[PDB]
Amino acid sequence: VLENRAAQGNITAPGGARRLTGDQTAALRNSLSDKPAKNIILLIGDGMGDSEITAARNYAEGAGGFFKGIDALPLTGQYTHYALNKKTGKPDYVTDSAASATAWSTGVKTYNGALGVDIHEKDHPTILEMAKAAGLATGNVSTAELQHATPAALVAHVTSRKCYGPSATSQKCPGNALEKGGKGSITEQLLNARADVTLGGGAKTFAETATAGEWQGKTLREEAEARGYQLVSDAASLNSVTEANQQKPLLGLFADGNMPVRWLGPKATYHGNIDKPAVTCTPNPQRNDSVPTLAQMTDKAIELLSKNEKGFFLQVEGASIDKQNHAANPCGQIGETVDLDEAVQRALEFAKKEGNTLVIVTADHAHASQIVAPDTKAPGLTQALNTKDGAVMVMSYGNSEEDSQEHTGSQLRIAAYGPHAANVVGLTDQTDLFYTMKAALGLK
Amino acid sequence: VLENRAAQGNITAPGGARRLTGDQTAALRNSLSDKPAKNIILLIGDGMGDSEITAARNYAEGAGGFFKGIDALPLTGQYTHYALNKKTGKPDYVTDSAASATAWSTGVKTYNGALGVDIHEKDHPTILEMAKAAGLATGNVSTAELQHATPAALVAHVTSRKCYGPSATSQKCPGNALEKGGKGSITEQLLNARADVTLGGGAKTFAETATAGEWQGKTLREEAEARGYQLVSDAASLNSVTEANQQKPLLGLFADGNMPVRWLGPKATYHGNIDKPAVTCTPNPQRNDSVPTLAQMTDKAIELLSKNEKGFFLQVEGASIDKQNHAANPCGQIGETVDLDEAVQRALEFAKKEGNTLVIVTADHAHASQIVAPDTKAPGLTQALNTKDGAVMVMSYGNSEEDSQEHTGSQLRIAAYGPHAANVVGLTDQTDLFYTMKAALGLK
Ligand SMILES: [Zn+2]
Ligand SMILES: [Zn+2]
Ligand SMILES: [Zn+2]
Ligand SMILES: [Zn+2]
Ligand SMILES: [Zn+2]
Ligand SMILES: [Zn+2]
Repeated sequence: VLENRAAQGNITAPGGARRLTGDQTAALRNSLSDKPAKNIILLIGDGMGDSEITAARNYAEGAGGFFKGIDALPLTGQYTHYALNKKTGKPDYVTDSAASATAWSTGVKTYNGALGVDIHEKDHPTILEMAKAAGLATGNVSTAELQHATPAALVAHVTSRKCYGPSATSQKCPGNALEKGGKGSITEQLLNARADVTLGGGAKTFAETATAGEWQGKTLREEAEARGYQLVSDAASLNSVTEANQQKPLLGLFADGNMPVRWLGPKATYHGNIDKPAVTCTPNPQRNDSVPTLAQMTDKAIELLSKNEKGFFLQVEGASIDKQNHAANPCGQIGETVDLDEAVQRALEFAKKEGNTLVIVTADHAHASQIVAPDTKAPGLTQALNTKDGAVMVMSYGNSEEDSQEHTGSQLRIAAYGPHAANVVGLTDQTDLFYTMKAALGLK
Repeated sequence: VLENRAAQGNITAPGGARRLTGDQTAALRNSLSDKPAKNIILLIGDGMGDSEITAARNYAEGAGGFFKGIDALPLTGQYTHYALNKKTGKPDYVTDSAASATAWSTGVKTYNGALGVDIHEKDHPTILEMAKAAGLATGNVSTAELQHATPAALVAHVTSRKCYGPSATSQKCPGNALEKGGKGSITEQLLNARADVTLGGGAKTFAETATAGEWQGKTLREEAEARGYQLVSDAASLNSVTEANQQKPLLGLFADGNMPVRWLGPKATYHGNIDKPAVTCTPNPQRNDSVPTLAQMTDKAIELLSKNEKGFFLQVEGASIDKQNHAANPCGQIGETVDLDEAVQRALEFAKKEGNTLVIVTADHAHASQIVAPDTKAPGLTQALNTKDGAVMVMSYGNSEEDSQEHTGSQLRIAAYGPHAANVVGLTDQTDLFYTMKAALGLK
């Protein structure tokens, strides 16, 4: 249906602000397919609700603008993502990164903090696992440290998202502690899952020594190398990769912790929309040209995984949308949503040429950021920005007196393109997503 | 495809949180129609963003619940609603009730405070006016005072939403003051528009005397009578009406200002989620049993209007969702969202039976309210509630240090059922809505 949702002309004139060219009915009808998908790409913007897409479009593309990727997905709906209270099993209206990530990769709700386990601490398999078993190639890319909840919730079953490596699993997930007869720390289970392509950051946890098993004394990196993993650390090496399979999986660790953000801008402040000058985001001088971009990572991955005839399952995550949104930093937060949009375009481009791919773009939960009037005297942290329209936009963060703005529970946008995309429409639940992908791929 | 979007069973168990029974593809495909709507019902929730639909579902139906009306609409998407700066013609990221209401009834963007006029102050015809011209019956119901921006924007073209009656038009819209050769105040233009069914509050402005014209010296109420209008002021009278047409138009004034809210509850407070006990909303003891409910007014309207063989156009508004959201009062807000759902149900029930009706449910813009974690130490106004899950939900309002919480610019939900509904899917603009309706009805 869509392709061009930018305003038609002069937004001050009748029908100049319109985004529709004509009637969607027929076109939408010719976008609805129930034939099985061969591949699947799920782009997740951590903490990217509707208020985040809007504020990024307004700034990067202007009010009547249109994201060539994020907004170009025809089928749309809103979905629920509430977590559960571990004890009572009552809903916890505001999920975290882990409970939410677990819900779409597992199909079962859980308490906040849990990775790959229901409230009974019982393990369920992720869609990446079911994928690998069926023969498909699997990929996991993100801009966050690979041990972070979102990329991790596909390759690890643990009791606390804080169990990154050996050192922390023995203390917080004693039962998963390798020594204590457990599957191991997040990193260790990641290394076990052995998805074909895995790119992101978090190289520091791989500096830890395994406490038990066949590779004790050896750091996790050494273990990885020992186990047949190709390890790349920058744009160049990643580009040099010619193949990624079970015999030669790819592992890219491009940062100690999280990969750097693209734009730099001052942190929002109290009465900053009034006491302070409007700001304009400038590129981040810290981020080197050696650190790949989410779109480059997303691109290489599709290239390596597309060689598998059975198909592939890929999950991409723009992580720092969340982190900057926590930090109350409009610029880092917007640069990150733009960055994801590029990744989404690379996906959409392939999905279109191929024809049997199903692309889904959504978020794990809503977040703090709100778009308010220029003259707003708000209690939280505000900041004025110079959008592309030449107008000023004021963003507000007013849900935490703490040094971190919190997520929120508002239902949010879920959009998709491809085979079985109709299952994204209307109201649904984060967990239906698991079942939508399992069935589109034809999994068991 | 819809009908039942409630969690299938046990949310703690795999697939129990799912809302989807099966594959939507075909059901959705058999919902896509481009045949002309014979009628149209537009339900508007003032300030009802996604974060508002959620907090009211969580509380009234529980996090795994589903609004029988608001959530039972198959085709969904998000739409923008930015206003325009009057001077520069640049986008104003956060609209108001008027700029927004003008955009969907007229199809052109405008500055904030404007009803039926573009930024040049030029008048444009509304969809109610274009409907009356074509022979269709017209109705405009709302729980706010009829002079309020949303119901007014369909029958009045003015330069400031503040020009309610003769007295303030001479002041703020002197070029609209009847005396100075203008079309008149909002109330006066409403009395001229003469839609078949008009129900709501704002009976106090009808106590004003006309300054010029045929009926000067008389109250606007008296004029309404003189002009052949049926005046009903309570449910008993409303129920008693048997017909409403151009010869016998209906005018229901159920309150001096706004109709009373349905539920009572304490106003959110600073640190209210921690210094205070969770609250439970109670019905409003003040609301007389004689004041109709939005669903009752929506019901009688559809009854009288559906008698026209050409068809009808009806706009229904759940007004106080916005006002309570401004007031930082979760209970009034939610009761009002619940109030509208019942109206939506009445709408869908008719639409489904008839078969040629298009029902659209949305909001004019986003608002302040946020759902936050229960232990949230927020800088604004918080308040903890006892939901239906027996769980506690914390709501925050942190965008204004003033005594009024502000709207927000986040794109929000637009959902529809019926002929031409596919045009609601994807990203669109508030103004596109105008063209979709105009097209659906076959208006010139
Ligand atoms: Zn998250
Ligand atoms: Zn994340
Ligand atoms: Zn977060
Ligand atoms: Zn409004
Ligand atoms: Zn209103
Ligand atoms: Zn308002």
